[PDB]
Amino acid sequence: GMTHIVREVDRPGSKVNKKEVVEAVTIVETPPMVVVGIVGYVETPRGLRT
Amino acid sequence: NEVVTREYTINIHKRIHGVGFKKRAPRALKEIRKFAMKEMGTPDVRIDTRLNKAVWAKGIRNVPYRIRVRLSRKRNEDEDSPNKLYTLVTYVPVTTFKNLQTVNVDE
Amino acid sequence: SGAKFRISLGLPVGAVINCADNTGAKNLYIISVKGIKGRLNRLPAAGVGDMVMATVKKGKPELRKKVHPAVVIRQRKSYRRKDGVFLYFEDNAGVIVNNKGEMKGSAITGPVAKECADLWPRIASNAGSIA
Amino acid sequence: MKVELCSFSGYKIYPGHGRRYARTDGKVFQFLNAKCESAFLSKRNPRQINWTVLYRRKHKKGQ
Amino acid sequence: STDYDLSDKSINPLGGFVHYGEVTNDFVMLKGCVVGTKKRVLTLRKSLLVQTKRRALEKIDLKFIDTTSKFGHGRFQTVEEKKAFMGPLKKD
RNA sequence: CCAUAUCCGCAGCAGGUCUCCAAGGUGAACAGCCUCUGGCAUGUUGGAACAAUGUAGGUAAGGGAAGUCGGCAAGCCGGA
RNA sequence: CUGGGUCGGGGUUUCGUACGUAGCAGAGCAGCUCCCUCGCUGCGAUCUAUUGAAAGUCAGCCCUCGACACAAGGGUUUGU
Ligand SMILES: [Mg+2]
Ligand SMILES: [Mg+2]
Ligand SMILES: [Mg+2]
Ligand SMILES: [Mg+2]
Ligand SMILES: [Mg+2]
Ligand SMILES: [Mg+2]
Ligand SMILES: [Mg+2]
Ligand SMILES: [Mg+2]
Ligand SMILES: [Mg+2]
Repeated sequence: GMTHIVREVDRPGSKVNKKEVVEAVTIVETPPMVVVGIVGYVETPRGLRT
Repeated sequence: NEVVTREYTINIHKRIHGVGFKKRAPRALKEIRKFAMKEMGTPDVRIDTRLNKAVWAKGIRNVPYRIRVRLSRKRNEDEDSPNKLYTLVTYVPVTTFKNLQTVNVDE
Repeated sequence: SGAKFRISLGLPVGAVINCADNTGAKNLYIISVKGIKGRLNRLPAAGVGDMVMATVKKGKPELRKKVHPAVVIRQRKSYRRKDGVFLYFEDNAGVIVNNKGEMKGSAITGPVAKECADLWPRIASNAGSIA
Repeated sequence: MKVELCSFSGYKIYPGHGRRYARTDGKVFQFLNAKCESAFLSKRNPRQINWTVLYRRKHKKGQ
Repeated sequence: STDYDLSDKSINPLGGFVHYGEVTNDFVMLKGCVVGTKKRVLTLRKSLLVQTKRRALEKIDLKFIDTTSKFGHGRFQTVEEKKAFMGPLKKD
């Protein structure tokens, strides 16, 4: 999903410095992954090869 | 167990949704016919005329939002078709749909 | 030494805003803006802070039938500040100036927007209210 | 951040929402949604509209 | 919960996220927008370039996050404030 | 029979073809909108889903003819 | 993973305070007569109390583990 956020700003030389701003975001759910397997490649004059 | 009856309530507003003003109630009756066919595994269905009147009681645009019925299996007393069972649908009048469940009637 | 922070433009060419100062003008028919290169079949819009070139339609004979510069002070089209607030001012209004940015009258009616007072200081002095 | 109160109703605002309006007499009003604006602009007194804070305090609704 | 608001609130809005569900897991928070519908699978890759612009190098510390319901015009952050404001309803 | 099926139009053709009778309500009114007496089954077929371009209808922030050979079309006013 | 469906219950949310009953609220009114004209048949828009109430809420919103049955069955092809 999506929502919005307030934060403070320390960009120097600007007209919005030392001030608050409002901006949108996206939220991304991320459980931990699991490893199962391996694969190794090799380099050849036609490209790569599994 | 194979001759049995029970009571239901149905939400029509979610089954007819997105349909135009000249097809709403007629599709209700099709949905009801689908409902039973999946509920009791029978491809033969009758409908009582009291129910039809209830649905067409406010025209064709405005169709009520919920309704209660009774289903019954039966076993072709005076019929010999390739089907051996048929279902039957009848109407129940009610003041309020609050808190109601799918009971099982016994007779 | 700052910026301007792009806003939403509301006043295309062909509009008649009202004038605020005390010179005799009542209207200001816009004819062009400053600082537009353009694209095919697009109209040169204008917003607050933007400097434009204008004519008068109701006022004194001495000013009519001539071109002047102007600066915009209020618009009715909602625009965003970086604090997350959208704003509008009930009306569309301007004032007459010279090239360098020095204003021609002496007073201003109504409130001035913050977004032009920053750029043009001389306007900011003569204003009673602000924002 | 600052929270502010609506001007037609008296509900609260958080800083991502709303619109603000500045009538050319030299005054500003906060509003929260299109519902409340149209009421304000159409010149309706909030003390009849029964979903607002002022009504609830005038008729002593609650307590 | 930022270091400032100090309310016992979660990321989840009221009424949950629309068309998705309820997040009970670790997440990340991006600036701006992305491709794709909800419930869709994304891939997150490290940058292949060098980053020297101040607009990349800077750092951030949040102050406030909005948990209004998106299934309408949300006006409350949490149920608790919703109740303390309104009062006791016919749920008595 | 006397006409969106018995007449002429190649045809059960959205065309054309002389007359009589003529209720309740609103309203100035044989205007237009709903109904009773009497008549019909939607006008040479039906079911499923709601892509593009169409035909007939509508609405649009701010500005208001800057469009175009040309305010063409649409919209405003509208009764007492 | 015993699972998913139908109904139900809660969360959120839209519009704005339901029918009925009570009222010594109520511009006035003539009938009644215990002339009482605050006693009543009552005539009566509208107002107040029950009432931030009622109604709707996935059909492409959230959560349940509450009630009901249901889910082992079918058809056609594939060889180093
Ligand atoms: Mg061109
Ligand atoms: Mg939303
Ligand atoms: Mg008609
Ligand atoms: Mg037909
Ligand atoms: Mg025909
Ligand atoms: Mg417009
Ligand atoms: Mg021209
Ligand atoms: Mg041209
Ligand atoms: Mg014309």
